[PDB]
Amino acid sequence: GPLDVQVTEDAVRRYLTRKPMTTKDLLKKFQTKKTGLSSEQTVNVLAQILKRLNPERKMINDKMHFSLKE
Amino acid sequence: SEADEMAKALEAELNDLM
Ligand SMILES: [Zn+2]
Repeated sequence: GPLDVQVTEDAVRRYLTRKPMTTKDLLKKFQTKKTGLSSEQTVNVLAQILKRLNPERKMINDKMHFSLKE
Repeated sequence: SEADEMAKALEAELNDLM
């Protein structure tokens, strides 16, 4: 299937638009086993993305979740 | 877990780390 799992702002935005997610929830969507990225590279690019998006922060189950869900 | 470590590292990174 031309044109897989890559850490992009587009992907993060789509996940956060669907539902609030913690940092751990998001990291689970971009597993190193699929990207081949080291844990450090993964944390670094996700940080840049989350910084730019600056998602709303909601407390759910006593835990801060990022959210672009209105 | 490793996910837990990465999450702390990400959250700490958001505090303007590396
Ligand atoms: Zn809102």
